[PDB]
Amino acid sequence: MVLDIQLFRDETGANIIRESQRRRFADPDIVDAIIEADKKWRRTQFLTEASKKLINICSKAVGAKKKAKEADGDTSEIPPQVKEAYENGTLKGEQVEQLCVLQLKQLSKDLSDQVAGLAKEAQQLEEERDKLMLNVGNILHESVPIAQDEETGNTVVRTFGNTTKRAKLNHVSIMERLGMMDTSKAVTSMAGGRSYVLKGGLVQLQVALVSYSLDFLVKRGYTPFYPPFFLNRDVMGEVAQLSQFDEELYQVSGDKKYLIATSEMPIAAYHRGRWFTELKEPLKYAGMSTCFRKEALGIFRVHQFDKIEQFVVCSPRQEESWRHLEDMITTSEEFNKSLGLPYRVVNICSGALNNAAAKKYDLEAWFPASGAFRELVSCSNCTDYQSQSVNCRYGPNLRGTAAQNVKEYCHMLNGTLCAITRTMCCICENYQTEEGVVIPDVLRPYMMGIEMIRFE
Amino acid sequence: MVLDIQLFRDETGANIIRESQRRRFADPDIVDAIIEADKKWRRTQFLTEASKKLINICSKAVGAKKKAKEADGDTSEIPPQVKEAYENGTLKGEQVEQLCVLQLKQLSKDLSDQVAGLAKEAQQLEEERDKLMLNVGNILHESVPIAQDEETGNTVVRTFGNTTKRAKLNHVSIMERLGMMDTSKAVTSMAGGRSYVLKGGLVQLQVALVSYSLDFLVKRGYTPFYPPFFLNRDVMGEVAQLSQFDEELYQVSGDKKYLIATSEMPIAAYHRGRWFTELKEPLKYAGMSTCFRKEALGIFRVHQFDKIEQFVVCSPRQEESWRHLEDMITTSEEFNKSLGLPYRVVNICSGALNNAAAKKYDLEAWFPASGAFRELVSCSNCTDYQSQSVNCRYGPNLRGTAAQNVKEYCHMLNGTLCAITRTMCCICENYQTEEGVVIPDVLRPYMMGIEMIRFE
Ligand SMILES: N[C@@H](CO)C(=O)NS(=O)(=O)OC[C@H]1O[C@@H](n2ccc(=O)[nH]c2=O)[C@H](O)[C@@H]1O
Ligand SMILES: N[C@@H](CO)C(=O)NS(=O)(=O)OC[C@H]1O[C@@H](n2ccc(=O)[nH]c2=O)[C@H](O)[C@@H]1O
Ligand code: NA
Ligand code: NA
Ligand code: NA
Ligand code: NA
Ligand code: NA
Ligand code: NA
Repeated sequence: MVLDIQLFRDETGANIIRESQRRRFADPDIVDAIIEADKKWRRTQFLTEASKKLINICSKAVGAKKKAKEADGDTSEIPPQVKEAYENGTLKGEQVEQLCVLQLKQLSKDLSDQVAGLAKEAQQLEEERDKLMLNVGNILHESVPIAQDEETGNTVVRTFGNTTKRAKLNHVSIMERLGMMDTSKAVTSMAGGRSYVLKGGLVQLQVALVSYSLDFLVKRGYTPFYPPFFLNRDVMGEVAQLSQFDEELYQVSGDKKYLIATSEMPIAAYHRGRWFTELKEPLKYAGMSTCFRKEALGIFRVHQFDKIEQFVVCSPRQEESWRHLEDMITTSEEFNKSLGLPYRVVNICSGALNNAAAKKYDLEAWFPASGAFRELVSCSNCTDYQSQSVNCRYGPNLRGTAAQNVKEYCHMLNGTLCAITRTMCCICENYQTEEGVVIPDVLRPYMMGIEMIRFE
Repeated sequence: MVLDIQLFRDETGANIIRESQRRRFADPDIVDAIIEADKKWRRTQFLTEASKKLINICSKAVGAKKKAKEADGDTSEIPPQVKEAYENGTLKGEQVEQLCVLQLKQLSKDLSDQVAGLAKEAQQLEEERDKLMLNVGNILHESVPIAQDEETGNTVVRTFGNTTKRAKLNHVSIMERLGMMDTSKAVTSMAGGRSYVLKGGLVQLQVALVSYSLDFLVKRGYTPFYPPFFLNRDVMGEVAQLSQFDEELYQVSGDKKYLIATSEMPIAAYHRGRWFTELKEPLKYAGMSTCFRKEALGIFRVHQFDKIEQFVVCSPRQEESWRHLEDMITTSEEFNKSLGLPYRVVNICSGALNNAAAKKYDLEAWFPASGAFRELVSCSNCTDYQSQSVNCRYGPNLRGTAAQNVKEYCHMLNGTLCAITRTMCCICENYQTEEGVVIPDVLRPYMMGIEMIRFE
């Protein structure tokens, strides 16, 4: 599954999607292409269901005739009118019951052949529909700025700290002068481009950030979550876009798997096929993992890095996920304030939002030596978009419930707490002195009380 | 290069290798096969050097003749005695100068062809020699127990704590009752077999162990080392046996790379092509990485796990590596004594040692509910075996040093400090109560002062 079809089949729902597509500067016609694919698919299902019923009628009629010792019949030849009728889904059981045993057996095989053919048609139509659904964005929140370009379109909502201060050395220069980061040929000749070795104080800092970040979420009611770093192709497909396979994900062999780009992928996949009847309290996870990105100076943008993630699974009702989004961006803000890092928070414009996000806040920290705001955090409300793909249902789940006009799904949200390597770059720029890098106060107990890491 | 040929060319050295092969239940005839392949290889090189000098004689003679405006000559035909002479490495420079310009040009091409043919023979002999060298074990330490079967052949060196202690639930049962470990279909259907999810308190313990282990080694003079988790095929080949590519290493694609099975792999590979004139102080690295093993209940043996590694690069002189091996197993012992885990230390028998190890100590912790000693640590002295493969030289170069006749290489050792998931399994068995798992005292400051993680 990619998206639930229910909204597309409703006139009001289809218009809500079309409007969201226009507001995202995306194609509204994708909604119409999905409805048409679904109409063709529903036709194969109608015929399959009708023909499965007629196969059971054939079997029961043969059984009745064999019991009554009725002669098997003159021929197995099916009347062309009968063939035309089951191909059009109009063949009545009363007409099937007029056939002899020989014809009922032939018809049962003919109907089974039709079902096999229709299943192949339905598979091709599901593939077409699913490909179209991948280009459908989540329904935008009403507060999303309407713009195509990030540069002009994003809205700065909040700022913190001294965002105009300048510093001498950038993170690359500082990490070089510490003697604690090696990105030379000694590393790239063994591990490929953009690979690195961290040593000494920088490793102590990395661990101090992992542990401080995890404790920071534990204190706020998140459950630590350590995932597998591998996902199979099928499962990865449910939590990643097609474009992520070609540009971002490494393939692992030795049954093909993919390395995770963030703990958001295995945490969302962990809820696949789940059904929470009620979520009086939301599910809050503190994901901890290495992240691997194909990405198709220094350690600002690398293939391998640690990240502490906020992940929330909540009720889809009473706009609760919107309250969680505000709490999650606030947590990322509080975290950066605790490190004494200046920043701004931006509300991402409609044209720049990834398909799963109904709204996204980025926290961009100030890099005083680089002289720029740089993204450290992304916090998104994915509402029920990922839940439809992984099939994570919500609501009453009782015996006797029929094909419900409205299937409810959980809401899911994800947000960076700390992308470790990039935070270390930001810390190095903001805490540099002539002697080295001052360790932010809150991190000192997490790294043996060390107050500064010195230039070599 | 697999091994340096120098020890095989020495009669005493070759006898030392043959004896070590017999004492390891390996083939001593491999030594004689290598000597023979090297004898044929030296013949190709003698002939290559002779013909290279002869090519220069051709170039100089053609040069001198054209400067003296001498005519080309009557023929390009090479006298049969000239061809026989260069094919046997007996062609004299005086016999070459007697040839005309046309013959000298023909001879230079013929000698170039012979050099190309000799290079193909030399490469095939290098491949044979290297394939044989792969079945040559490191020279055994004289204290290694002589036996084939690890089950009965290892020698118990030391024991600590109550190694007969019994406990109620095993690590799998404990981790399940905690509600903090998931190895069910919810994980295996998304990440493959032997994959897992850790939650809550067990993640806090996982981080507490990583941080305590790193500080433990920092306090003992080790430099933290965070590596790339990928290595290219060429480089991985220098730090892994061919059996490891088949049975242990995952392949990564997106040049083809391999996931590291241990930080020992990238740390050793980091010293490739290096040369240390002296190591008055050794190089000590505290490796920190996730480890990935194909392995072709619970989290005792899984594909993905964290490990803190001890890695030492030292002088090959005065058996200094042997003092380091003692310090390294003592460091692992002191670590498990600080955690209060009972164990035994074993000296691994000759037949069970991997080819790189001259000697190996395993620390096998006592699992009181499982009722067994289980390997938590391996400490190996690889002497110069890995340094020959990665070309990590030591001391003076041969040329211009009358007293230097041997190519010296650094000594390398590696030893587990803490294999995090297996240590958590051990702590769970040893620290269980009716209410949960008591946190070892040393780890409490590393996990928010938590005294116990409670059953669900
Ligand atoms: N699961 C969600 C929320 O964390 C997610 O992954 N969003 S993200 O923006 O793709 O990634 C989350 C964060 O990861 C960091 N990052 C990215 C690439 C890189 O090379 N190094 C980094 O440090 C960036 O700071 C970014 O804001
Ligand atoms: N570099 C050296 C020394 O650390 C090395 O890797 N040796 S080892 O024995 O292969 O591995 C080192 C240690 O890794 C652990 N391990 C292994 C496999 C697994 O599935 N889970 C584990 O926890 C075992 O306890 C073992 O003693
Ligand atoms: Na810069
Ligand atoms: Na982002
Ligand atoms: Na005892
Ligand atoms: Na057991
Ligand atoms: Na071992
Ligand atoms: Na010499």
